[PDB]
Amino acid sequence: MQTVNEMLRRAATRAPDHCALAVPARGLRLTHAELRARVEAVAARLHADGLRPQQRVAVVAPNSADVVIAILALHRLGAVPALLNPRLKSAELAELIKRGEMTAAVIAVGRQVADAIFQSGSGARIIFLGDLVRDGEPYSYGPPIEDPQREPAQPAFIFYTSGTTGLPKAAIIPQRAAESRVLFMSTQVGLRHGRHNVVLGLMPLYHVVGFFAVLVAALALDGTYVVVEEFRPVDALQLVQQEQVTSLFATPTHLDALAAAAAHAGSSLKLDSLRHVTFAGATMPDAVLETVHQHLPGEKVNIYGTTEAMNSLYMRQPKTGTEMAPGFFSEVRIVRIGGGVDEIVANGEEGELIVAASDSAFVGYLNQPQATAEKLQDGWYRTSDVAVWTPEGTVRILGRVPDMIISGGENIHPSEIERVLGTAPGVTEVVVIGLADQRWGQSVTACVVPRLGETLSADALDTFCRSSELADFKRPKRYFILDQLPKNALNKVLRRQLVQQVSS
Amino acid sequence: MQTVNEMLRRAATRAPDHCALAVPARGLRLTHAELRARVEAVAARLHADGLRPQQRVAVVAPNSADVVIAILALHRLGAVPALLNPRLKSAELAELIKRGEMTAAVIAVGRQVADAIFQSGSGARIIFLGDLVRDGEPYSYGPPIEDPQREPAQPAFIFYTSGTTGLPKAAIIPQRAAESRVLFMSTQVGLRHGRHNVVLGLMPLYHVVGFFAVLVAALALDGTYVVVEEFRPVDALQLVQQEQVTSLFATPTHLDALAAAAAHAGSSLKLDSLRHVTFAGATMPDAVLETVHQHLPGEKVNIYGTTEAMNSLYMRQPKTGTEMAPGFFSEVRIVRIGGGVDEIVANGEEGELIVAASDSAFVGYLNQPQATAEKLQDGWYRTSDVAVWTPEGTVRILGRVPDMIISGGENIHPSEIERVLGTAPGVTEVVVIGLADQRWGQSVTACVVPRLGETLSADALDTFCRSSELADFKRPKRYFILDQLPKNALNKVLRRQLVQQVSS
Ligand SMILES: O=C(O)c1ccc(Cl)cc1
Ligand SMILES: O=C(O)c1ccc(Cl)cc1
Repeated sequence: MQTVNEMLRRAATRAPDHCALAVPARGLRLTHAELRARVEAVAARLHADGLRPQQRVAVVAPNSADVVIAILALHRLGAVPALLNPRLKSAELAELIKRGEMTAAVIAVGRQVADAIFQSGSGARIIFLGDLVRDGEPYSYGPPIEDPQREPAQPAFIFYTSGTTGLPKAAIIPQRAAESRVLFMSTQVGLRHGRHNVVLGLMPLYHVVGFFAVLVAALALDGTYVVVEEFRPVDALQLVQQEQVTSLFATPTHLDALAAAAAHAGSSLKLDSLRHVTFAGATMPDAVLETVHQHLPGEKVNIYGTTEAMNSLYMRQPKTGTEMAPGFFSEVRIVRIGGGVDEIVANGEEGELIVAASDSAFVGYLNQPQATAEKLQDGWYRTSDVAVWTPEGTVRILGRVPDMIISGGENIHPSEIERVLGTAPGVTEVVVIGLADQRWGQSVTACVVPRLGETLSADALDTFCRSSELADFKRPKRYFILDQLPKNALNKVLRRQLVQQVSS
Repeated sequence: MQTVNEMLRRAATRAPDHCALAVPARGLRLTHAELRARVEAVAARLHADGLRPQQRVAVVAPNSADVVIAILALHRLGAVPALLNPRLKSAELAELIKRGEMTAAVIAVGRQVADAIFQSGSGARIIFLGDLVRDGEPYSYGPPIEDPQREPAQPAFIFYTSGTTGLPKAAIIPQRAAESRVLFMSTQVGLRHGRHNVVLGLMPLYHVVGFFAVLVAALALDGTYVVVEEFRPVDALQLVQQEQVTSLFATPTHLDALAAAAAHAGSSLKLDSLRHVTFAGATMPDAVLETVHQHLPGEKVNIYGTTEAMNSLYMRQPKTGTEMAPGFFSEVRIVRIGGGVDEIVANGEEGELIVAASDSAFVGYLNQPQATAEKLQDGWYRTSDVAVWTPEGTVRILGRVPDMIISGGENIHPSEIERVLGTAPGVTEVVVIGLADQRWGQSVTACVVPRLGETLSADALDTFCRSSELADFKRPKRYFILDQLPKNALNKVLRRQLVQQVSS
């Protein structure tokens, strides 16, 4: 295998004096040889404080040069970084660090997060990020340390994933998973080795795409990673010109902003250097996509993946954000929902997407054997996504199994109804849920938020739906117009709490 | 890891009804699902005849659909194919099959080769290729067989390499080596996954490039491999148009022919679909390269590699065939000649190119522990090539360590002098060797073959050399004009026998 550290170490030998990491707003520039030395120093400093291999260290920080240095330093040492979204609630972050028996936690949030975990009964050395490294410049003591032996199945990094239940599950990513979690950006997306590679880091480092597909890939290809502490669409496009960005990987939301900005700021900004615009577009509306083809340069590549298996499907120059086909490393099936992994659907029926659990796959959820059992079955990973095989021989992602509504025999996907109702005039936000019914089985219900100052009516929305493409059985039976939808801290609809709020 | 079989098996699930293998002259077309079934049938047939995993089977055949089927069948079974050049002498092929204690040998050469090995005292079941599979159509009996467990360090394939000594050494290629032996065609050369991939198979299957970089890559990327039984330049260009070839990998000699043909047959042939023209150009003269840029389409990529480690250096759009830089998977050093692996040269001095021995590296030479010891040292593979670091921070390949001449302090590379003298009028072939001298140390000597009917003189060639770029000390001290140069069967100059022939 080739580990993260080993990928970066090799790169460092090939391109020691080439720009590795840049914060152009902060004026910070680090070469491959320079970054490595800082990684080596922070590692040996963390080791001098008694940190050992296989020990789990939580990392809670927004994107920065220093957090990259820290995460890679922790990895070079032998420790296992557990990367956590800083936008999570203080109590949630504290519980997950307790849950995971972490040795220490590297933090660059407020003092309230530090207090919360300090008084949670955890046993985790609070390490402030600025104590370890600040503005690329590390605080370092002790001699150069040893590079420990790494085994393929051995834990390397921990990333968190939002299950149906409650608290995020901690997916353990083995050493051998790094290569294919990087190289799909080459085989699917078309990146190649070379110092031409300039990669805009719009994706958070706590997410696997942000880490493997963007940071590590950028470095492993002997290119440069452009740090972004905070996203702003016109600023991001300026960095594209100013830094000669070759590829960007971003969410549907960023790309909506970025393409709209690429309209207001037209041929003022030169975006020619950008050759790859990549995204997870399963939940990207057809309008945003159309906007992206019209107004943004470079090859557009839609990417389907999960924290647990990384990349499973893709599409070059996509006409629709839902339909994709498996690429290199991947093997996929669609099976009857709730059935065994060998129960392939009638090739027109709907079922759960499962993907082979090989090199890139996680080795389980930390301290959650039951959840692991529901997800890793007989060499397959269960996505929990509903899909169908199309006439063109491709896979169309319909929605999540837990979000699926069934109203009297016919399966119904709220994401479809949400896209239609979201185009209705005066609608700013819509979630469709199924209320319990003992006649239809489940009654499809729309919960709709009006635009500022506007009023909606159940009648007008029904009339709108009746004009749309929706088959009769899919039309909502009931509407609730709401001031707001209850959402967690980060930052999605609670389809359990809403259903309860809809009753009493 | 991801083995050859496992790469091809996965591809088969992703693109079962897509064209996998084509012999357009013979009208033969095989899809991924179809090829796999034939691979499965020939495997189970070979197993029904008592062949077991880890058993070594020699394969001696020119390129064909059937030999691809056979090699992959043998691999799917668990056996270890030992791929041997059919142009080798009967006695040499027989000795190497004895040397390697092969269980059986799959042959599609004359009866003389079959007789030779039959009466060599080997113990190897002579299997004619047409007994196993003919025109894609297999001869099959027995039930479907088991897929055996494969370990990373375990032997998978054996390829032969021409050492300095005599008989070709048998390099053992481990299971874990296949991925990076394929994926460098993505990271360095820029191939991506997709059914657009149409790959012209001009490289012999007995060579690692021909096998991993061309055949396996073509299939593993869900593309098509275009079989060629016999190379002809105008015919090869026709297949480029007719089959919409996206990439070709070929020798300097093919590319000389192909580009010259691309002149005589001009805009008659559409070569637009061709996007990658790849080659090992270390020994490609500057004229052929110039010709290749002027007259052939697609991105030109120079590739340096060895049977033992696969890809170690490369160059996009090369201006010179000698200068290259390491890509993904690779780590390289230049060390003092004959010294330890940690003896880096003064970054302007000449030394031996060594490359890190990692995943892609061979695990030794079969039944040759001494040779293995000279080549795998402390985690590095010794190329036996002399190189220097250039001002631009790249590696310039100068020539082979065994071919190096030293004439009174100054190191001299016969390949340089050969390129100059090869441009001299009336020269059809030139080899420069160093004769033993106890005053200069070694005396540089040119052995030169005149063009048909032409006469050369030592004086005229000396005058030509004196007009050229050659520094005074590099000029040959003596000339031997010869009717022919003694060459082995396949098909290179014997720098030991010539030196002897030059004396008495
Ligand atoms: O979590 C995701 O959405 C995700 C994870 C991995 C990939 Cl490659 C793409 C998307
Ligand atoms: O043997 C060779 O010349 C050779 C082997 C491997 C590569 Cl990638 C390139 C060239």
